[PDB]
Amino acid sequence: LLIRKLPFQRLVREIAQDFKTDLRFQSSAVMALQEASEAYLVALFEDTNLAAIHAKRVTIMPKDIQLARRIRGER
Amino acid sequence: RDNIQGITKPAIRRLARRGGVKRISGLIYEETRGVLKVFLENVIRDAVTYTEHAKRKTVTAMDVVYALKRQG
Amino acid sequence: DNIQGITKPAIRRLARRGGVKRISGLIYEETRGVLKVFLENVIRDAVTYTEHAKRKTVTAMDVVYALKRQGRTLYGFGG
Amino acid sequence: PHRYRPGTVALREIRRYQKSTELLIRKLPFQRLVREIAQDFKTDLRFQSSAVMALQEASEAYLVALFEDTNLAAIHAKRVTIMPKDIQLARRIRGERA
Amino acid sequence: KTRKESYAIYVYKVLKQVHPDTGISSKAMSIMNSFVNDVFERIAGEASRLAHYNKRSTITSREIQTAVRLLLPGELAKHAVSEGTKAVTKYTSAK
Amino acid sequence: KTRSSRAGLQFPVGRVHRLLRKGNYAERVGAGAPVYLAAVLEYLTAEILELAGNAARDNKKTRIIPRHLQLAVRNDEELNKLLGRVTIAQGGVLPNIQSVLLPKK
DNA sequence: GGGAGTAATCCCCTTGGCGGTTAAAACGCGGGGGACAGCGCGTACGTGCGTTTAAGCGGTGCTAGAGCTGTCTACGACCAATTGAGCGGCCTCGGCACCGGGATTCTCCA
DNA sequence: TGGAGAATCCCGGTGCCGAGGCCGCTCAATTGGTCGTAGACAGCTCTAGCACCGCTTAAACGCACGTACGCGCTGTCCCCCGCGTTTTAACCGCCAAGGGGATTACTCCC
Repeated sequence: LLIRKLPFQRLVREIAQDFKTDLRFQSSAVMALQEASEAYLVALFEDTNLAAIHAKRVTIMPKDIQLARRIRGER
Repeated sequence: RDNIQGITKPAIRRLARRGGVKRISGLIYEETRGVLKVFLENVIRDAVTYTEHAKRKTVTAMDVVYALKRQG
Repeated sequence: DNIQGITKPAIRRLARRGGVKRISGLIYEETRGVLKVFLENVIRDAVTYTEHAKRKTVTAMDVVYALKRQGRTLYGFGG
Repeated sequence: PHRYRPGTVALREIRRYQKSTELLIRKLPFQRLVREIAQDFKTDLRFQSSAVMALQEASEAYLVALFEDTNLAAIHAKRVTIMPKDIQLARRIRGERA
Repeated sequence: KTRKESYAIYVYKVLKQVHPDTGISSKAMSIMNSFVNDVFERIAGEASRLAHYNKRSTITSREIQTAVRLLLPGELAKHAVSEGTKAVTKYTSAK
Repeated sequence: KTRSSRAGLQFPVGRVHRLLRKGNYAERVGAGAPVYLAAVLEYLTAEILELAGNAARDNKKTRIIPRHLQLAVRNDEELNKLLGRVTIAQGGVLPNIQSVLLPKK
């Protein structure tokens, strides 16, 4: 795994405390969340790399991020 | 509070190098933190309401895989 | 082949509806190719469902099902 | 002789076909095309008219969305014309082509 | 002629309940009918999935509430939940 | 007498209950479930017909055309989120020309 | 004495063809503005090294809450009567498409 | 720069066809009752989730520094747009053969 486990679990408890208080989690659930998030960011970075190579450049830019999300279908 | 700084710059660099990215600009990090926050908001809402249907107080892995199958 | 009936000004009108100003001369062949691929997939699904339903003529409701299976649902034809 | 600068007719045509709603591809060439494709899978199949109209509506919607994505990819590379590599990029980001 | 079931008179009644001085065409009628059928099918399928996941054999109002909260976004989901619970309370409390 | 008037709704409840039993969604079906589903369908119909009526008034017409439904769903954010993957027959597209395409003289 | 095989048909829609004709695709050519290649520069990014910090591993302690079993009671399946909402056929008149003339409003360039 | 000029909105008249009310049937929603079992609720067990502490050491932070390339400018040439003119097939309207599932009569058998 690339992202450290403990800051990721602090992040998921922080982002889930706004939806229901006094919530608990299973360890398999946060492992699945970390795996899904890493797969999502790997696929996103691959698509923004193709967007950057289309623009005759080797360094990726934030405009590549919005191009990949907009052509992908997200908002 | 402000736990989005735990997704650090070298971890983002490893995630970019896994996808084959050679060079990284300095404004990439604040955008990829935002897209990670948006994705986690969209999954954890479905996980919370799947837990709330079962009258439970623990988010199980089955709720997580159901929430991920909702998005595809 | 009847793919040449999808002519140059039709593709031009389709591009001008999308907000495209200037068009290169090699857009048209790739547009015909992707249209043929899309039509082949949809007609394959439609013929599959009208064969499993055991009639000799395919209808509009069958192709509404066909576009529904690809996540491309269409409103306004009895669906 | 009066002659417009090259681009005014383009925006006029863009506004005119963004206001309208009438179908752009003609009816009978699309009918010939759908018969020619459908005779390859199974033989002696017949068509309702509403199925042909539904196929026309689907084709119009898919090609308009594809041209919008192609236009965004063309503007991203500091260009105004659209090229086939923009189309390949647009289909590869959507995931239609492996 | 055979009998065909539609939602045409009901959406016409709702349209006159909302805007009294507006008509509607046949193509728009077909679009609204297909819209109601598709949303009904989606909510019914999601409620069936919630029924199967918790090992239950009955679809109740709680399953429809959870399917509405899953499928609808934003304030529209909250307003639809409020209208549905008001209708259920009015139906149950009636004589 | 009828259950739609008891619920105080306009959409039918018995028809929804029959469509729920016919679809084999579950072995059993509850009592307030078609009431809830009819209320939700009526409410979604209410906003889509509101926005279609406002578009039809703005276009100086007295009848709803598919173009007004297209313009109604593509300017509201939540309805465009809900109907993102759905296409409307005889609808057209929104007027949108990008900023760099304008003749900057 | 009633159920069943065979044929004509009244439609219902589909496919093929035949003539006119007319909008409309197709071909051609000037030329202008945009795609593409090359170069200069200066700043922002990768690499290296000291250094700090917090993740990870282990270990213990405690308890909320998942998970399973028992009992029963309210609630939904289901059947006969029945009757009012909801389907289909019919008729009409107003809203909207369209033609035509006119005033208004972008666009080019001297 | 303002007039020419071509496109575009606006207003009035025509007409035509489908949106929408009305009548009549009919069949599925509603009432009432019976019966079997699905899950509501309590209670018990005991797993695993959370809190806290301490040590170690790889990971990250911050800064110096070289230099690679992103971006702006300039030049070239070429290829697609605007418009005029020629050919062509979509379209409309009609006509006819015919596949096809339900609608009748005509006739036969246990």
